[PDB]
Amino acid sequence: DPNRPTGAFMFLGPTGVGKTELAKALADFLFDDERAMVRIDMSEYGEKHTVARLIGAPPGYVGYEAGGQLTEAVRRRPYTVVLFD
Amino acid sequence: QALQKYSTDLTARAREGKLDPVIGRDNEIRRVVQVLSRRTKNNPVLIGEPGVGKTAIVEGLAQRIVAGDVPESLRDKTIVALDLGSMVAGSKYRGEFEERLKAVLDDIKNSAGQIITFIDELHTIVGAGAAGNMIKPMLARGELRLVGATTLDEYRKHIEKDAALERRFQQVYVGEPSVEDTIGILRGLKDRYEVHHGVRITDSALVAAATLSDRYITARFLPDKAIDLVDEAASRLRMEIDSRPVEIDEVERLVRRLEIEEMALSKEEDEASAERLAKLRSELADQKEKLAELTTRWQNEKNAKEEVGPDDIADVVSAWTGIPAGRLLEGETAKLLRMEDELGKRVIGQKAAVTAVSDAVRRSRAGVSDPNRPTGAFMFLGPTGVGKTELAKALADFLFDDERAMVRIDMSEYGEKHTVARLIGAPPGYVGYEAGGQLTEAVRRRPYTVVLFDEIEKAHPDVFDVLLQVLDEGRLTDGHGRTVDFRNTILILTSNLGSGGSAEQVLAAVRATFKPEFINRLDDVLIFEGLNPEELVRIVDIQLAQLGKRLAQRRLQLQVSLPAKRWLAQRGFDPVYGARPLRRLVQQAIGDQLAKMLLAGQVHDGDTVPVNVSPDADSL
Amino acid sequence: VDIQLAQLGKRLAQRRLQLQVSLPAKRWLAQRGFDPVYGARPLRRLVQQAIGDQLAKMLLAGQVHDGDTVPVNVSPDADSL
Amino acid sequence: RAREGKLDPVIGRDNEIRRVVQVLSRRTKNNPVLIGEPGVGKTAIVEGLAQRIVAGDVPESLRDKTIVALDLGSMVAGSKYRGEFEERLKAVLDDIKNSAGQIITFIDELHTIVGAGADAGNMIKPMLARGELRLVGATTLDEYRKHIEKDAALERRFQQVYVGEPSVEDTIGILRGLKDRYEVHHGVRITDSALVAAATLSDRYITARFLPDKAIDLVDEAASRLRMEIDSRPVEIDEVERLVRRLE
Amino acid sequence: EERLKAVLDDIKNSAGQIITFIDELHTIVGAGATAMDAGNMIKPMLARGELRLVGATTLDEYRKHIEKDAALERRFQQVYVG
Ligand SMILES: Nc1ncnc2c1ncn2[C@@H]1O[C@H](COP(=O)(O)OP(=O)(O)OP(O)(O)=S)[C@@H](O)[C@H]1O
Ligand SMILES: Nc1ncnc2c1ncn2[C@@H]1O[C@H](COP(=O)(O)OP(=O)(O)OP(O)(O)=S)[C@@H](O)[C@H]1O
Ligand SMILES: Nc1ncnc2c1ncn2[C@@H]1O[C@H](COP(=O)(O)OP(=O)(O)OP(O)(O)=S)[C@@H](O)[C@H]1O
Ligand SMILES: Nc1ncnc2c1ncn2[C@@H]1O[C@H](COP(=O)(O)OP(=O)(O)OP(O)(O)=S)[C@@H](O)[C@H]1O
Repeated sequence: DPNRPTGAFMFLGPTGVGKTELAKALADFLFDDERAMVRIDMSEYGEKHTVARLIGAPPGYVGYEAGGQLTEAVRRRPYTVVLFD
Repeated sequence: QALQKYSTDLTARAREGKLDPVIGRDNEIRRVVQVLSRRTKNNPVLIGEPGVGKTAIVEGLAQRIVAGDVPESLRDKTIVALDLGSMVAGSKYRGEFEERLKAVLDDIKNSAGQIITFIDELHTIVGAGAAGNMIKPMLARGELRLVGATTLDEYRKHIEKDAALERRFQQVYVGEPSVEDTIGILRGLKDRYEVHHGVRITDSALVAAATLSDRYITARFLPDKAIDLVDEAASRLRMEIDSRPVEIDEVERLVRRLEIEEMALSKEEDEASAERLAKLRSELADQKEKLAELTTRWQNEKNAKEEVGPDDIADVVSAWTGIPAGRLLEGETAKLLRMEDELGKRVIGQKAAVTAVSDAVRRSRAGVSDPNRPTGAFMFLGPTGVGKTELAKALADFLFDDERAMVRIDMSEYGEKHTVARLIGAPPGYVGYEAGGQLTEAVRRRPYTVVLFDEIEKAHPDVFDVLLQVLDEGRLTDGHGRTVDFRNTILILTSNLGSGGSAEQVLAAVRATFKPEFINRLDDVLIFEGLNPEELVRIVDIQLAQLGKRLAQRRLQLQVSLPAKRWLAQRGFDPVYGARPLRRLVQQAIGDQLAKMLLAGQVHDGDTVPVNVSPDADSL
Repeated sequence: VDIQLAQLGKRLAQRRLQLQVSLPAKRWLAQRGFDPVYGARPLRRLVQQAIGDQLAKMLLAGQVHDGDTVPVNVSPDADSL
Repeated sequence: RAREGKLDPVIGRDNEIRRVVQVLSRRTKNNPVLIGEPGVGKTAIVEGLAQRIVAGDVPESLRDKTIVALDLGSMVAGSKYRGEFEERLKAVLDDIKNSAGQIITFIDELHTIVGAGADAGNMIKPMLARGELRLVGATTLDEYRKHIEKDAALERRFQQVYVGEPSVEDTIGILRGLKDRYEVHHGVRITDSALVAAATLSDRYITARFLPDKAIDLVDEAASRLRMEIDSRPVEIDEVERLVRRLE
Repeated sequence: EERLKAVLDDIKNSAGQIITFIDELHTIVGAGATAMDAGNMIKPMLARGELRLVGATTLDEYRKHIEKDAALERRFQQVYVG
């Protein structure tokens, strides 16, 4: 489908099985360096007002030129895999 | 002539070999060229994070044109580089800056297709008026070539706000090279630093200065975060091959200073300092000995280095960043084998935990532990007052020689969700934003410290999920977006879980209070035992020595009897409160009588009071 | 276990100290850390604690200097280098 | 200033000064920046290096070089017109480059270099990365990450030098060296048993401030008070008289 | 900055006589803003003790305005008035 991510799905299960090594292995053979994966952790986003952490803050506030954290990585060079820890 | 006046040539500089070799990066140079020789929109702009090489690419294009390695319509172009600073200077009248810009633009127009205007820090054109906008008409006519270079974020901070401009440029992405390409660039740049100084540079050095500045300095980018080590090691070696090498230039300046001290301290008409002089002489002599020995060894080496080897780079990586990554110069390897007996001078028993704490330090000095994970992170737990916080302070002193130099946070205050922003900073645009985090901003600089979380189970089980990505991955991101790395710290968690069960209750309570994916990340989860009646005499003498050192500021050293020590280690023992009862007993028994005897005269300074056993109390 | 040992060799190939592990050794390892409640991380923990501990004990006590290859073998309980 | 003997003796801190030297004497990007908490001694290091040059302990690449103390405040003094400040700074930069490296510009409180604009403190960015002007700067630890680290294009041209605070044993020596400069200004004498106490005592009572600075104040205040007592009557004979002349 | 430099120069030209006195000196921090430049031009002269500057501020506008500037608090000695 041309209007949807090229793939978006979830795996889950017990710990120490490989549900992270699998994503790392995937990012390693498409970009040839494992550093080229966007990895954000959803354990720091336990508050409501942390939605503006990966979106940026509105104009006229303190942290404004800093831009987002998830959007500013996919705006420039969108081809990666984004991991939602 | 205005071009002769304001800007400065670049090809003229390239012709005289004033620029450096530009090894690699041919793809981007070809891309620049094919964008530069297009029909419309012939304005490339270089975009990338600082240090990756962006002026280097224009220097390379200059070398290429001068040598003659370009396609047809790029022969003898004479790249020119503007200078807005000198353009707006002394133009204190109303129509001068725009006039000078007019003259420059006309002189660029007259040359049909030769000149290539080149602006570095392109973003500095958006202002410059009081203007700086009399360029959109020209770009609309393709008259200007305007090769430009800026960084990734000043772009959207000063240009993307003016999308009438951002249309007229084509972005070229400049990603940082890998370690191989870094080795390549260094293998070509070596020759010029070998000439500036007078030293030799092995190839193992050009390998290390890239593979090392990639694991440690995680804040800059490859092509220069790897050159700076070499350019420092060269200068250090030059200094050494000149007047006396270092490690003699320290003991000389130290022996001299100790001498200047002792030859003016002796003439103190006092008795208090008479014991502060009976040690200065001792250490001055013990260092004179070492200076003599080393200066003699210098003769053996001179009769029986001259290039920056592979470990001078490591010495620079250690002087920077504080992290010790050296070669274990034969004096440390003795400390690393006496580690256990040196800790045992401050902690007693719990050897099953001492062996585990210590083994994870030699395991990283020998370069055997995993390079992307903390240096070792494990949790202590056991009954109260047993040693499980004294051990962390004894370990943080064996490594830095000052107990106060560990980052320590008390987890008995992080009792709610929102108190996580206490150690991570605040999200963008809020009250405390210029202050950053509290755990972060002390491990973002000097990342060799030791992290201590007391009473981890007193927290709220959502602080536990920051340490998830702290452990077993070694990094976390504060509010500002920066990513600090914990790949060299030693995390330590203390607790008091169970405290009543032999060995099953503690594990059951741990499994009930923590997550499996949290107990699975740590190294061994040690258990402390609990002191035995035998193991308290070795604490009694410790406490008495400490107290004597305290009341040694008035020369009032005690003189304790062996029956006294045995009574003292038999009275306070109860096996439910650990070893604090012993301290309170020492106070209540000795210090009270001593303080009542001290301020009631009769124990004036310079005295040595003995203590001895009376039937129940112990009289002085 | 094979992937772990290969990565470990590639790591301590920076001092040219290639290793030599036996099939009974790899079987002893793959049998030791298996418990089906934590997954595979206990394997990395055991690898470190059982090999790297001894190796780093010796490496700074001389006798295992660069350019060398030390073999491992199963002993009754541990596996001596 | 260091030639005429106008600077205080600098003691210890060998490693910091040797690293300042071996950074200040490289091919490109030869400009250090001292960093660390306020009070631990960061202008003391530059003054020590200057006295060291005047004496001649420095290597050949630095023998006979003068250190000039740039003053950014006195440059924006009168510059109300649209280009005068840029003209001034350009003349200064051209004159620095006109010499052959016989000058080492030293900017104190360099976090103030970001402004001056209204495109300022930015025309220095080319000459920095080439090593023309040798810059020695020193700002505290937390205005760095507030004004400089926000501008990763400019903080790339700086090599950080961390300056940790000394210990009690070292502070004792620093005081042993500095005593004879207060012994003169105040007409008094200072006892070594007091120099040890002003450093052991000011390490468990005043925790809001850092080392030597929080240990030199005690010595200086004690001497000034003793001189006051020397001139007039002693204390506890002065207040008893002041309140008596009031109860009357 | 011109006026500030003039006043500082005329304080320095005197033989250490003048004893300046800034009442409620918690207003000296952001003297002239635009980018930190002004109000800390006196920071080199405080250390050498050229100008004396006895000042006085309330107890909770000293940790709301100054203590946030730990580099400048260092040059001041506190006299607690109970
Ligand atoms: N099938 C597997 N393939 C590759 N590596 C594996 C596999 N199973 C386990 N591992 C390794 O064991 C560790 C498990 O890594 P992870 O994938 O993060 O664990 P996990 O399965 O994600 O469990 P959690 O919930 O994330 S703690 C890593 O060191 C992996 O390399
Ligand atoms: N391919 C290369 N060949 C030779 N030197 C290089 C190469 N890439 C980078 N360098 C060096 O690395 C440094 C990069 O300098 P510049 O490219 O001018 O800085 P930049 O990459 O433009 O980023 P900024 O924003 O200008 S600091 C210089 O010392 C270059 O000589
Ligand atoms: N093995 C020991 N060796 C030396 N001193 C010890 C030892 N165990 C306890 N102490 C003394 O006990 C005090 C420190 O006890 P801690 O271990 O810090 O208490 P704790 O282990 O943190 O237990 P809790 O539950 O955290 S109060 C100091 O006075 C030490 O001198
Ligand atoms: N190594 C040293 N030897 C002698 N005196 C020293 C030494 N270090 C510091 N001092 C003295 O202690 C004081 C420290 O003041 P400075 O170092 O000039 O201030 P600072 O350390 O630069 O802090 P900031 O950041 O400038 S506010 C001065 O009186 C110095 O003379």
